[PDB]
Amino acid sequence: MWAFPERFEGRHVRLEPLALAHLPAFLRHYDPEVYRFLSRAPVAPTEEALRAHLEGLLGEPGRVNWAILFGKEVAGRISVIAPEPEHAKLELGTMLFKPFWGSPANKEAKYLLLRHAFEVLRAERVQFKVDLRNERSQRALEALGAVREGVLRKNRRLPDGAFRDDVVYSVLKEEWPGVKARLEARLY
Amino acid sequence: MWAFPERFEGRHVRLEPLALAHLPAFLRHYDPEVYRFLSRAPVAPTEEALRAHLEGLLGEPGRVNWAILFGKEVAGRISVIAPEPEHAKLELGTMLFKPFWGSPANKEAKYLLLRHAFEVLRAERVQFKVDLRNERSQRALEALGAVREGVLRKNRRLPDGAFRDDVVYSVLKEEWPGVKARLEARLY
Repeated sequence: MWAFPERFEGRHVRLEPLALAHLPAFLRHYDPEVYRFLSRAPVAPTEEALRAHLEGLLGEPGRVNWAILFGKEVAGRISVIAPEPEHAKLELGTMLFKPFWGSPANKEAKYLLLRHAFEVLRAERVQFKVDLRNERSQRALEALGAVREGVLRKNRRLPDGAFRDDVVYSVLKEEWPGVKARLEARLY
Repeated sequence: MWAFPERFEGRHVRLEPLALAHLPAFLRHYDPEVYRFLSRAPVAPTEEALRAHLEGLLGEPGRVNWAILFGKEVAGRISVIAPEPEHAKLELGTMLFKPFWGSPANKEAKYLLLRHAFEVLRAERVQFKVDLRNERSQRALEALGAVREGVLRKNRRLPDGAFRDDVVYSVLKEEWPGVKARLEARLY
């Protein structure tokens, strides 16, 4: 099993261990539109539900959550999914509030981990899964350098009961020099 | 709940719990061209290597194996991988000895589990992961009814360090009626 840093630093945002202390943020920054294109959505528009949300995220083995901090506020959060050492691969899922879409808070969130994955963890693959209904993340990831392999029809189930069409993305190791390159010039 | 019978009677082949006693068959038709583009492949043409191979299949987390009996003799084997009743989906891995390629055995072998999944298990998804290099199996799933969703670049690492490009195929619950008619045609 690999080791993931607790806190990160950049020029726009800084990551840190996602704890229940950031609960108040998710409370005020609540919107049924932000939690409708994710594999895991809250139970109800209440503190009790949102509280159990973070508890579950920090519950599933292998996943390490982080709180995206765009300065003094909380843009959102990001974590790693299905960390597979033997296969030298992993997954990354970003989630930023509506009032934070378009800001580099999402660009660095990935950049920070992508750098720790390939350069440090010596990863060979980093896939991303976004709902086919959410063109937002799609436009972003595709404008990030990731390759849109395809879409897994009804790959997973939605918190509401329906089925989700996960669009699989990915960034090979030899593709890092490019992605990182464009980002350093896209952010810095 | 989800369950997999031990017997599957067919007009061509019959499936049964893949036991270790079915070893004399694999060692009888061991061909490098078979276990070439497969995640599961012995280390050498010996009864000792195959022994650690069979046990590996029957000892995989929630994986059921079956022996494709074609004409009072083993023609190959089929199994269900990643049985995830949660999202109502599952994978199907198949393989047959070279001296058997061209027989309805392979087609019917899947047909039995395909219907038992959609009709019985009321499944919603059934994906098939084949090697990008293994073009033979690819064209085989084309006539079956599987849809080409995409190819996972270096999804998994082979026991030799070589990365494999697993191609993703699948059949929706609404596509069964069509696929079933595609099999019963050549099979019957």
